[PDB]
Amino acid sequence: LTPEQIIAVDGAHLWHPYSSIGRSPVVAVAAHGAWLTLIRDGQPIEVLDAMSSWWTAIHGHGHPALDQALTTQLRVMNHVMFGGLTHEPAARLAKLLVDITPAGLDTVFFSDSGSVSVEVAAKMALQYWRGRGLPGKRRLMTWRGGYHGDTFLAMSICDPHGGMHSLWTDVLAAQVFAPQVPRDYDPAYSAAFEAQLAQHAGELAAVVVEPVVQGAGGMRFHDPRYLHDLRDICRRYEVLLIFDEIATGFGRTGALFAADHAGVSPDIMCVGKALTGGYLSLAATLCTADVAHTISAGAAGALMHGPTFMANPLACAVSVASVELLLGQDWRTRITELAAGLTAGLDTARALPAVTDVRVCGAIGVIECDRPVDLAVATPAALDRGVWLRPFRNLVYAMPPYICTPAEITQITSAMVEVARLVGS
Amino acid sequence: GLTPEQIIAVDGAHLWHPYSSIGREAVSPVVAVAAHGAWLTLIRDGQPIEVLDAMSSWWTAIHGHGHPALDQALTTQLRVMNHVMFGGLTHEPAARLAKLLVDITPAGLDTVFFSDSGSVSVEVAAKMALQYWRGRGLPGKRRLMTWRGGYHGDTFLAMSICDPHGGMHSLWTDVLAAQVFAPQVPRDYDPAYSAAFEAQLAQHAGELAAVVVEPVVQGAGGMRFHDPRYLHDLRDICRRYEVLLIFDEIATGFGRTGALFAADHAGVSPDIMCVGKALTGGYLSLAATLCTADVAHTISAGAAGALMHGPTFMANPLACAVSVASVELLLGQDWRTRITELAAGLTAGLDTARALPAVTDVRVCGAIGVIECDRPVDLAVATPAALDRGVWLRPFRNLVYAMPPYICTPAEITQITSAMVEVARLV
Ligand SMILES: *Cc1c(COP(=O)(O)O)cnc(C)c1O
Ligand SMILES: *Cc1c(COP(=O)(O)O)cnc(C)c1O
Ligand SMILES: NCc1nc2ccccc2s1
Repeated sequence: LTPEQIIAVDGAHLWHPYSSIGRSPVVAVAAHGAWLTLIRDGQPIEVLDAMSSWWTAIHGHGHPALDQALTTQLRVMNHVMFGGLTHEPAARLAKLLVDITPAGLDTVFFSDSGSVSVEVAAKMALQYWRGRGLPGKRRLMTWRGGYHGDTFLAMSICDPHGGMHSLWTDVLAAQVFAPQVPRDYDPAYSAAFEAQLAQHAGELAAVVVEPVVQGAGGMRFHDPRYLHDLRDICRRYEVLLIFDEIATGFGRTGALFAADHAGVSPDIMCVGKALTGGYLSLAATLCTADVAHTISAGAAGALMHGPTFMANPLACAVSVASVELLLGQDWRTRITELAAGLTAGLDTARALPAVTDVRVCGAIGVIECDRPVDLAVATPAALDRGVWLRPFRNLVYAMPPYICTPAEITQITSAMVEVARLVGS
Repeated sequence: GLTPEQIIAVDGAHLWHPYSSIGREAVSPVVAVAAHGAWLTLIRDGQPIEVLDAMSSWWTAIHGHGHPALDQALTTQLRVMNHVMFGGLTHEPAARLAKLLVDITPAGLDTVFFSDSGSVSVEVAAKMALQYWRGRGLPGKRRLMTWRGGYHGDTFLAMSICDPHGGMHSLWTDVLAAQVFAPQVPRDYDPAYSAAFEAQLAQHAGELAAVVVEPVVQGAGGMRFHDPRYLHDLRDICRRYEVLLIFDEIATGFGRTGALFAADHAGVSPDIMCVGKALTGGYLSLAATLCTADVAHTISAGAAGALMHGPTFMANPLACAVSVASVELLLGQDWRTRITELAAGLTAGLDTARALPAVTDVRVCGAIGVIECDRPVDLAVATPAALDRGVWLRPFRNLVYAMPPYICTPAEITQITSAMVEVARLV
């Protein structure tokens, strides 16, 4: 198919994310390193993938180590059913994940998507308390501003009013919501969180939050000390603590996992997105040995979940390579350099008339605007400057590949600033 | 690098397996070290042995493992574009696959929403159904109806329409959505069943967004078959009472039942359809939800607006590329004759099990063969028996069954069925 034919087929037959049908996408034809080749007005152009393809492509596209890991595994074994069989890619990846995640997370359940890994975490929490003979502990608690995926359970802990799933609240499980967690640390907030949790403790299976950075809900940051408070509160009231690190994992916030900013270990943890270096869909839910054993010794005797492509050897093999590539370099210095480049590059946006905030956390850079960003203006403005940016809500933001040179980061931040300037034009 | 012993050690300490425990699995998993064609290489007592993948790795591996055409499609795409976000961008693999799927699926399904697994595609189908009726100003139409014996995945909405026994709905009391269940659809066609289904649906019609069923073959819920004519009845009932019809063809798709899609046995088109498992030829996780023009434009014209779903790895170029190759490989051969031959081989091979003491039924539909026994099948006994005969079988409950790769030779089908018959004999 030509780009023209792709556009025609796409218009007729393809549903895009968070969209309606019939009420235009840009053709992508190649991706290498930090760069995409897109078709604009019939001609190929090279643009920086400032979004890392929705936060996945941390080593960029077509990395030789990841490519070879995939082709090596493809030669041996593409996939076998994980029911009754095991294999080396799953074992290598599970061993890696247990060793690099917060202390105490000793078991690994692979699934094929982030939303599913969140449902698995919830199922773990619910089955845990059923195993303890306390089936009334079945509700979830979170704070506002959150996002945890698009399946119906995950939707139930999305922000009820400003969240993308707000229109569904009347058919979702009704969960417990604390107010928006502030950026700066305020002990009054933690005290109020505890007071609210206290009156629901007997019906709460778990607290579920995104640690440090809330992503799709508004790119909001909060002080890591809140996580210390959450761990304490959950410990004292016997509520499981679940961290959704599907966006924050694998170095993105400047720590390997955002939980590490607070030295906190949850009872259950979800990871995904950057897990495979953006090659293939894979996610994982980890839990402590205590949780696993309590589920396993329960009247159920088994965690009742088992995706068809569970622990897919191809996805596991590229994930192993991606994690090893990350760990085998000085990733912390790399991220610190990125963060410094984002900070320096976005500083001039603070003075722009339409800009209300500029904030950076590791390899996350955000310009918050005073109005929703119009993609019809933003997209060509960024493409004109050789950068693929995808704003949402009132945010112009970047989550660049870790392989971006300082010059490339400067190019990215320059485009972001010019998009923000156009917002107030 | 890891030896098989080190793999077992890591696995026992750190890996969850499907529907299992940590620490008290009666049987340790077996180490798989290679797969090629219809054959797996497994480690038995330290020795690598080649055994037939009689299960097609849970319905997925219809062209066998490491098929050259599929390997090639994957590596070709890998060299140009591994993955880009589907938010704001599109690409040739997505377009090629979408075009293929709309052309070969039942008439009227012309829009495709890609996702990353079967369970998610079922959730997307339910969301479509619910949002559809919201778009018609009937938000009370929010429940689902199905018949017993079904399986539709493991996420919480998918669980709510799984058979209340199979999905152990006593453990999840009040947790799951309360859906409407009709009785187990029988194997043989009985118009009384359909009339009863209709009467039950009628009393719930103002509450119901959709009927969701597996057409012709109910897989994980019990490998049960039913007459295609029931689907004709469902289509009619749904039309007259204004309830959408959703077919979950995640297990039945791409030729498995002897038709390209099981719906084709009845010549009916659902409003929404889910596909998966064999979509990628068993290389990578991919699924899709298709709907009619009416469904898509009613959702899109609703005040609610956009369908708020968007998997991060939606329409992944690698998975789409291999799927295109898998579908073209299927369509480029006389697949109908291939399946008919497989069915003949299964029927011939399983015939002798019918007289076995423990066996209550033997049934075959396309490339699916089932021996139903009168008691649960012991894995600790059945697995070495099968392996001794060069076959990887995975019984569940009282069922010894197989869904072999379409590339299996007559000799391989003879080997598989003989292994099944022997497992039944040992029961
Ligand atoms: C296997 C299956 C599913 C779920 O697919 P996963 O990829 O395991 O989530 C759903 N419906 C049917 C009919 C299936 O056979
Ligand atoms: C991306 C993401 C998920 C899962 O989304 P998918 O669309 O299923 O990949 C869940 N939680 C958070 C915090 C995420 O960023
Ligand atoms: N479901 C995966 C994602 N969903 C979103 C939503 C808004 C911004 C980024 C993302 S990534």
